[PDB]
Amino acid sequence: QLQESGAGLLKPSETLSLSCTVDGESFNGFFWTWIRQPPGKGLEWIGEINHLASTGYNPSLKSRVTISVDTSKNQFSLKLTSVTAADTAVYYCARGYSYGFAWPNYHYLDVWGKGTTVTVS
Amino acid sequence: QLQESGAGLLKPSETLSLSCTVDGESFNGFFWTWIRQPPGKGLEWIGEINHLASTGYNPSLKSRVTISVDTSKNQFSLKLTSVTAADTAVYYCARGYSYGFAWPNYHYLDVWGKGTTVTVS
Amino acid sequence: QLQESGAGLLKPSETLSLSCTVDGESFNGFFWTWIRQPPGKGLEWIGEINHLASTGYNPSLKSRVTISVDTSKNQFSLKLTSVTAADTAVYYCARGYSYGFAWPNYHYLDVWGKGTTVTVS
Amino acid sequence: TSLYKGVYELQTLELNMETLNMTMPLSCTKNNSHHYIMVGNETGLELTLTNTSIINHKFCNLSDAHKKNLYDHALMSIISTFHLSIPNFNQYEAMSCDFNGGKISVQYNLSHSAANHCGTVANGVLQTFMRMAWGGSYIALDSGCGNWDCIMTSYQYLIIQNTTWEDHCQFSRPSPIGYLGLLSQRTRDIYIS
Amino acid sequence: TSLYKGVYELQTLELNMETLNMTMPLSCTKNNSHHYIMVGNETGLELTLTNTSIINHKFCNLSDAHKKNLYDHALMSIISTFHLSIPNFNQYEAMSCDFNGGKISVQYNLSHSAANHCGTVANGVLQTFMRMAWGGSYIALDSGCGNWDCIMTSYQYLIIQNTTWEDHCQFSRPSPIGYLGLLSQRTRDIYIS
Amino acid sequence: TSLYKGVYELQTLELNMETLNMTMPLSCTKNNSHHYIMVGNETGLELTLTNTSIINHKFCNLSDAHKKNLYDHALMSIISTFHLSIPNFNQYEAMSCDFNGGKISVQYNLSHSAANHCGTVANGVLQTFMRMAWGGSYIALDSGCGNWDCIMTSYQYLIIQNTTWEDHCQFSRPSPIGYLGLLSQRTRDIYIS
Amino acid sequence: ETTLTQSPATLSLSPGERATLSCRASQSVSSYLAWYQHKPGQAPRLLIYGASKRATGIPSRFSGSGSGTDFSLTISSLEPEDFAVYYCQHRSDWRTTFGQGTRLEIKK
Amino acid sequence: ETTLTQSPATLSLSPGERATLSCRASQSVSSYLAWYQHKPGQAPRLLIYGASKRATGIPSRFSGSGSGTDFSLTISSLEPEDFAVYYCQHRSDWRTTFGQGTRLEIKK
Amino acid sequence: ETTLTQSPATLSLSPGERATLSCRASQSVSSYLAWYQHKPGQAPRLLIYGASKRATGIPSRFSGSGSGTDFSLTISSLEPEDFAVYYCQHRSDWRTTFGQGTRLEIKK
Amino acid sequence: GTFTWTLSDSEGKDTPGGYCLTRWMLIEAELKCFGNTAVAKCNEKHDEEFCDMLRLFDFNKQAIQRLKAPAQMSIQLINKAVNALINDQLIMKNHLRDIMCIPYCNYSKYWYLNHTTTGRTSLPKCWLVSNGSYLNETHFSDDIEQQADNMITEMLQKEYMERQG
Amino acid sequence: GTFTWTLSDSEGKDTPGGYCLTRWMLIEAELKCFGNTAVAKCNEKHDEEFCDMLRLFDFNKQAIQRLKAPAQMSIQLINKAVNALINDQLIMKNHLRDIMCIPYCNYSKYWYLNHTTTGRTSLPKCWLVSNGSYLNETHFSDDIEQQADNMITEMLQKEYMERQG
Amino acid sequence: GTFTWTLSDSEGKDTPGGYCLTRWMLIEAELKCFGNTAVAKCNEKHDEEFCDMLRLFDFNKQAIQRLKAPAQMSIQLINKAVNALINDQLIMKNHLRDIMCIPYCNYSKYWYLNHTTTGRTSLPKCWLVSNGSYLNETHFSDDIEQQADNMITEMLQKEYMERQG
Ligand SMILES: *[C@@H]1O[C@H](CO)[C@@H](O[C@@H]2O[C@H](CO)[C@@H](O[C@@H]3O[C@H](CO[C@H]4O[C@H](CO)[C@@H](O)[C@H](O[C@H]5O[C@H](CO)[C@@H](O)[C@H](O)[C@@H]5O)[C@@H]4O)[C@@H](O)[C@H](O[C@H]4O[C@H](CO)[C@@H](O)[C@H](O)[C@@H]4O[C@H]4O[C@H](CO)[C@@H](O)[C@H](O)[C@@H]4O)[C@@H]3O)[C@H](O)[C@H]2NC(C)=O)[C@H](O)[C@H]1NC(C)=O
Ligand SMILES: *[C@@H]1O[C@H](CO)[C@@H](O[C@@H]2O[C@H](CO)[C@@H](O[C@@H]3O[C@H](CO[C@H]4O[C@H](CO)[C@@H](O)[C@H](O[C@H]5O[C@H](CO)[C@@H](O)[C@H](O)[C@@H]5O)[C@@H]4O)[C@@H](O)[C@H](O[C@H]4O[C@H](CO)[C@@H](O)[C@H](O)[C@@H]4O[C@H]4O[C@H](CO)[C@@H](O)[C@H](O)[C@@H]4O)[C@@H]3O)[C@H](O)[C@H]2NC(C)=O)[C@H](O)[C@H]1NC(C)=O
Ligand SMILES: *[C@@H]1O[C@H](CO)[C@@H](O[C@@H]2O[C@H](CO)[C@@H](O[C@@H]3O[C@H](CO)[C@@H](O)[C@H](O)[C@@H]3O)[C@H](O)[C@H]2NC(C)=O)[C@H](O)[C@H]1NC(C)=O
Ligand SMILES: *[C@@H]1O[C@H](CO)[C@@H](O[C@@H]2O[C@H](CO)[C@@H](O[C@@H]3O[C@H](CO)[C@@H](O)[C@H](O)[C@@H]3O)[C@H](O)[C@H]2NC(C)=O)[C@H](O)[C@H]1NC(C)=O
Ligand SMILES: *[C@@H]1O[C@H](CO)[C@@H](O[C@@H]2O[C@H](CO)[C@@H](O[C@@H]3O[C@H](CO)[C@@H](O)[C@H](O)[C@@H]3O)[C@H](O)[C@H]2NC(C)=O)[C@H](O)[C@H]1NC(C)=O
Repeated sequence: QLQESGAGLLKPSETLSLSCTVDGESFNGFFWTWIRQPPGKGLEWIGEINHLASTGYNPSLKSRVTISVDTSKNQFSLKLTSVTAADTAVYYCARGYSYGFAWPNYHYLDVWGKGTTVTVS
Repeated sequence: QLQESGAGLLKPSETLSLSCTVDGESFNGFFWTWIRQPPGKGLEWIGEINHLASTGYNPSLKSRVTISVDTSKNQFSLKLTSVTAADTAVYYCARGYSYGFAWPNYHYLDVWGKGTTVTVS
Repeated sequence: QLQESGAGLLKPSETLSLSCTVDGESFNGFFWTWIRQPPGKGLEWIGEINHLASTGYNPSLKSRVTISVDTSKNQFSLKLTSVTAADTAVYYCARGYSYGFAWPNYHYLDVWGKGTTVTVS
Repeated sequence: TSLYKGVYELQTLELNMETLNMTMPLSCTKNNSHHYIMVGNETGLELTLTNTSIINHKFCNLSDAHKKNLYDHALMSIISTFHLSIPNFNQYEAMSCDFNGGKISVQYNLSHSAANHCGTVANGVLQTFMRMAWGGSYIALDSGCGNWDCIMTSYQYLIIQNTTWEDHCQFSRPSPIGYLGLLSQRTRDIYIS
Repeated sequence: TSLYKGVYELQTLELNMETLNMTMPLSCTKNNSHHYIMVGNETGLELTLTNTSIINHKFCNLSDAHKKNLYDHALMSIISTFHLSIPNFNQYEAMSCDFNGGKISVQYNLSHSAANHCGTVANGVLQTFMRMAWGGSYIALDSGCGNWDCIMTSYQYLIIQNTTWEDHCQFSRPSPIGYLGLLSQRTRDIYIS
Repeated sequence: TSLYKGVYELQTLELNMETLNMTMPLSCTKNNSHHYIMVGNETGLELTLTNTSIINHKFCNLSDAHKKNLYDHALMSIISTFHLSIPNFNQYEAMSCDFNGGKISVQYNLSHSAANHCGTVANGVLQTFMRMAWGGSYIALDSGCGNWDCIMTSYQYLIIQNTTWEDHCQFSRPSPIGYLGLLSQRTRDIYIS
Repeated sequence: ETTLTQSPATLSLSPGERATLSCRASQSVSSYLAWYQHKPGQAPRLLIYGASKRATGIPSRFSGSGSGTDFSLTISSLEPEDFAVYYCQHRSDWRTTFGQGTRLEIKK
Repeated sequence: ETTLTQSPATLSLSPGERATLSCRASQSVSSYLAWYQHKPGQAPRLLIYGASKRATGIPSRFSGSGSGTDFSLTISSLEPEDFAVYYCQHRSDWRTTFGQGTRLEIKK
Repeated sequence: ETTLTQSPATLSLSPGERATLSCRASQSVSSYLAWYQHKPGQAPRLLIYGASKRATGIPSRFSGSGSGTDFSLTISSLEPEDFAVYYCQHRSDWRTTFGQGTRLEIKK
Repeated sequence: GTFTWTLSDSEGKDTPGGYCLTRWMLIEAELKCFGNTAVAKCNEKHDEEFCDMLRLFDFNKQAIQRLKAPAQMSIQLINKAVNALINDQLIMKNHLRDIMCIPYCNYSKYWYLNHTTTGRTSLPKCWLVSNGSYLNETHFSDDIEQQADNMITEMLQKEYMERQG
Repeated sequence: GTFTWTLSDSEGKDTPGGYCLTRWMLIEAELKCFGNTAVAKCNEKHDEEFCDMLRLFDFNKQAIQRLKAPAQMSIQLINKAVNALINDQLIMKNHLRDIMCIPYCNYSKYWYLNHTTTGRTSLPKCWLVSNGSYLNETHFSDDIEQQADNMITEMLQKEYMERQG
Repeated sequence: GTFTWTLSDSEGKDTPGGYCLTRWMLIEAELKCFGNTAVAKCNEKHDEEFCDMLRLFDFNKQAIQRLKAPAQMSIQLINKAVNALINDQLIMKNHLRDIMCIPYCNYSKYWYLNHTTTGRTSLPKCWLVSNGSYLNETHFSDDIEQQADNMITEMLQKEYMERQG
């Protein structure tokens, strides 16, 4: 029913600057998630953000990554400064949910984008 | 019955520095007013001050004029820095009152000084 | 029953740095007092300190003397910077008490150390 | 008089609530633009509804007011009681003071903006006022009764100042009730910090 | 019915405490993870006990919340009433807010450390909660009764947010009592600064 | 005994207000220089009127006192209740503390200047004291009764510290009334900021 | 803010004739206008305040009224002594202005 | 913090056989693990959440359970279409991780 | 602040005679003075406190009294062992001073 | 009106008799009216849940009918009215009874006695609850009989005074 | 004294009978004394304006007479006394009645009944006001008759007990 | 229980009769029980020191027995209970009487009357103190006789109703 979609480019230096445009359904009810998959590797989490711009990040990227939200366009853009050879990965933007009520609780990412490939050549 | 009186001098540069000594009746019940009349012009308001040193000023003089009060001598002195060719006017010191009660209200200046002539030659 | 005891050295320059080790009985119930006696002079007070490190000092030494307490070793050390020819005195460490209740009240120093001699040669 | 049941005269008392000045503040109203609170036979406060202001700035230097102690303690107590009773006082730019020399002058800015959008500043200030001068306040504000929550007047400022004792009462009998009414329920409708 | 003394039928009334919404807030409980306070037939607050958080920082910008006035006054009054009723609230790092745009979301961190060492944060927050949602709160917290001073739950966060009116009541009848219970005794168990 | 009306013996009860220690604080007086508040059979506070001081500075680091939580909660509650009950406490330089390690010592400076000019600091502090130790406080201050507003003593300092439980009562029976008397009317005579 | 305009900059009647000087505001006037009489070499004197109050020493020859944005000064007979300069005065909270000034002249 | 480990990095059965993929946590898991299926060239798809919920479009072939530190993904018959890569997902307040990834392979 | 003065800087009696050493304050003394005995080469010893208290190990030979600004140390018979140096001590809140010191001498 | 309501209204009498609870005030019920004797009793009671609620309901009736609030609930009206409408001792009492595990009033259902003839009724008393449910009559049948004895006593006293007057 | 005043004084009896209001306490009046029965009634009333004022007046009498304040009004005495002198419910009640446009008490004039013989009197009740003026008797003649009936009833009950004793 | 305690407990009846004070509750005394009539009187009294203390003592009994506080006194229980347990007017009243130099109650000893036969007793009233000591009977013998008259009156009224019923 819903489909998330972003944009990006190959980026040899500077900042990664990826963007994700959210579909029109329930922007404020979910945790916006950015993940990464370098060739030869499994999935990595980059960070997450909600509509109040409350965020959390993978500590290894704390000094380089800042995730922003702009609710007036249901669009949140990934940001990764000092992009390098180790960041040559496919990036994905996904919608997540955490049922923190009673017990058992749960978490998942349901609607996924198609994947943006970024290299630094 | 009452008569306000000031002092001043011709003042080519620096600061205007005019002084007004208040008569002995009801210093704290009135708004002290400074006005100006350049030759060829009508009356202009400079600013006003009360006994709590609460003031208001003509915006065109905001950067040059500061009106002070010293209640321990019922004397308030006009101050106008960077005095110039455009300030060559007769200055007057007057007592004002505003009846801000019910409706209609009103305002006037009743006791007037005689006028101090200041030029910048 | 109780005996206070300190340590020190002859000290030509720098800082006096005297130490007093308190006996095991009631550290927190008394005002710790430092006094001085230069040859040819009577007794002088340097300053006093309690267990909350609340202090008072002889004003003439305000710029040079700081008295410290370390309750974890029942040891308080005198400190006097810029030590000079006028500080060539016997120093004593004593326990004091002030009965500030009803009337008459009183104050005294009961347990005394033996005296530390410090010169600046 | 009216002989209720043929045997009971209907008689009245009126209390001389003036003799109470030695122990408790008494308030009363002069016309509609002047309301007074006396704290004995020497001094008191004037509360006026005006369309002019005395103070043209945004400072109320309460810290200095208390570092020094040049003010009458009862008069300061009354100012506090009035101030702390204003509900939902979220806008502090509306209050200015001149606590210099022990003199007290406190202004509350009742200006809108938006009137129809009631419940901002003027409402809470005027509701507090109606209790402090209760019984002599009914002609000071427009639209008496009607609502409880959109209290408004034609006046832009409420100004409270220190004065001398004079009888000062012409519209209402002096009464301790206004002050006492705001003595209790001192801490209500307070927003977090 | 039961004919007490052979002549008195035992009969009952149940009060429709819904018609009271026009004048006073009403609270009720949905399951155990959701508690609501309505302030009329339009809006209200949701109070939830959750194991997730929305706000991942330590700021509650109350000064800005009041410089601007974009918030509903009744909803802010209720948040204040809840907050100021928390006894011994010495730890302020436990409270975070997002008062931006007039929107209200307030979080209280109930995490321990040490649970057995009760009476720190979660206890005071949960005790306040039990009064605000009183009568529908008894299944929300564990160890109901037992003690009065070691109130704990399995949940790490109490989150209060602004919402829309919907019936929202399935576990308890709507009641004005919770709010009213915290209206009085507003200033108790307050530590000096 | 006295046989009132020839048929009624006049008999007495005296209440053992000691058994109340499990639920509520009890206060009593030793001579005139020592007043105690117990919070159970383990610890409590000593309140003394002295002509010496422990703290020779002007700091009371309440913010740090609460950032850390090393203090007994009941004892802090009592200190707050005492402090917040002091009317018109405009002079804060009169209060100093040492909240380091969880230890509590609080001093109030009762020194004049001007005594005849009563109602500054010592009066409010001593009036609060007379309620906290009520019934055993009547011999601690001079000029008992006489006025209500010029309460003075020969002592320069009121010092409150944490101690251990000992019987500690020789001048008055233990009583919950002093503490309870200051529990209510917690927020009165408060100056604006 | 608000301003005042006095349209009849120069008005000429012989002494003994009745005349008026109008004054208009840009906005409904907060408060009421005051009028001043000024002589060539002295000081301004309050003539009328609150649109219609004549104060004390001012003769009955001077009167006036106004409301809204439209005010007027009436001199009932123009005594020769009154042929000088008149000004409008308007005060708002902490701000005040004056009109341009209008002058009376004697003609033959 | 916590981590996940998936021991069966490579698992090989013919299509039609039943198989499972285990997943272990370093600490009792806060919450429950989710499983994802990934294809070589597409995007990850949620397969199971909360240890046992199959969501919507996922066929009955996929199930699972777990508690504590020990979780497992069960594929009832390994349809040829399912022979790709699986991952464990775990979320703590504001933090989340993934397992290493395990792969299924068809043998002859 | 306050100071102490001891007038009898040198006092000489034979052993066995009774003698006193006076001490005066500049202001009514806050509290009461203490007296110390000092020997040439040891440490000061508390002799009397609170004007009249003899403490413990101090013999009955030593007594004293005082009030206001005027205090005095009395030695009932001057034992030869007591012919040394005496000092007044005064403490105010967080401040204290000493007198100049007076000395006893044996004459023949 | 004759019950001297400590309310913003002075005329709480819609019809002769006690205060009536109408169709919109009761759940799954129509109109239930109590006599004036029973209602008047609350004039001097400082420990009764039922009349604590009558004060809030009557307050609301008047607050809605006479004054108008343009937007929101204008919550300040209740915030300043409650100290005069509600006996706080009752809320605190029932809260304490709840924390201590004994039956308490949560202000929902009330039990009253209604005589088979004359129609005389007693004031409703709160139907107490514990452990998520209402107590059965067995647990408080003693309280119901005391109330029945009180109604009988009052009727006999009334007859006595009619005989004397 | 016999009215067990919730005041700082224990002896409020200047003369046998009720509390008296003297020349300086009343406006344009001399001395008016009420009997002890009427005054004693306020011992248990939690809804009466007249005796709320008697408590303030008697408090003031004692506060002035026994303790002395060297300067100012020493306002702290009233600030800490009021919760025990005044039934706050009454102030809030009358304030609410005022905001809602119905007659309310502003504590000025009080109406009482005085029997043409014996001199028995009732407690004064507040003369309510609305729209800037006092209400005419017509508007509350019903309340005056209820009070008259109550006085009659009490006299008859007194006679009954005298006959029994 | 039958005294409808404004307490956290609902069953304050340990034995038929009034509330009893046991060996650990009284100083240098064993068990003293009052009848139910005297205790029931406090159900409607808003000016009585003795029953203000009964509420604290009974509260403490229950607070200790039913709920457990692992450490410290968990002082919050009293801080939130007092407004419902104590009539603050009484503390403020006695404090004011003390500052104004008249006899006041410091809640220690209480005087009661005990009939030589039947064993009927009155509610204890506070034994007032002044200038550091208890007042002698001479100073309040008048109050003791009024209480004795009240006991006699009540017994006669009881007999009257037994004769009527
Ligand atoms: C003092 O304490 C007492 C004792 O604890 C409290 O008493 C309780 O109060 C609650 C709330 O008023 C009562 O719950 C209501 O009960 C209705 C009857 O069904 C329920 O009870 C039966 C039998 O016990 C259960 O079998 C039902 O549960 C089953 O069905 C529900 C359906 O949703 C499921 O959720 C369950 O899982 C079960 O399958 C019920 O619990 C019940 O109908 C009512 O729910 C309807 O009404 C509410 C009103 O908001 C709606 O939110 C809800 O969605 C339902 O609405 C439907 O019907 C209406 C028409 O009537 C339509 O308009 C809607 O669109 C929709 O189709 C609610 O569950 C509880 O029974 C009662 N306990 C006792 C012992 O009496 C007091 O409240 C408390 N008082 C105070 C002041 O604190
Ligand atoms: C309302 O106001 C009234 C009126 O003011 C107050 O009434 C007073 O309350 C106090 C405290 O309860 C009573 O004091 C107690 O009295 C006991 C009896 O001896 C005392 O009175 C006699 C006669 O008046 C005096 O001669 C005694 O004084 C002499 O002896 C004492 C001994 O210490 C010396 O200190 C004095 O200098 C005199 O030499 C007494 O004043 C008295 O025994 C009791 O003291 C014992 O008990 C306390 C309890 O904590 C101990 O702290 C203390 O150390 C004593 O304990 C010894 O004995 C016990 C066994 O019983 C052992 O276990 C201990 O180890 C130890 O050996 C205390 O002094 C006062 O009498 C009473 N006044 C009147 C007129 O009745 C009300 O309290 C007040 N109520 C409220 C609620 O505010
Ligand atoms: C409003 O309050 C202020 C502050 O209390 C009042 O001003 C003060 O008035 C007193 C006199 O009542 C002044 O003290 C004395 O004045 C005499 C004058 O001859 C002088 O000889 C004495 O030595 C002494 O100074 C006080 O200085 C003055 N303070 C200030 C700040 O003005 C003011 O009068 C009150 N307002 C009204 C209307 O009364
Ligand atoms: C929680 O509170 C916030 C703040 O009040 C709510 O958001 C606000 O919703 C209103 C509409 O109810 C918005 O105003 C209007 O929106 C329409 C939309 O078409 C627009 O055409 C109007 O011009 C006007 O802007 C308001 O802007 C919006 N503010 C914010 C900060 O979002 C929020 O909806 C509440 N939560 C829930 C669940 O209702
Ligand atoms: C006034 O309050 C302070 C703070 O609570 C009290 O000092 C504290 O006393 C406890 C023991 O009661 C100390 O904890 C334990 O001490 C033992 C000593 O052997 C040690 O083995 C344990 O590991 C543990 O540390 C605590 O550290 C100490 N804290 C401070 C700041 O001193 C003080 O005793 C109270 N005053 C009076 C008169 O009791």
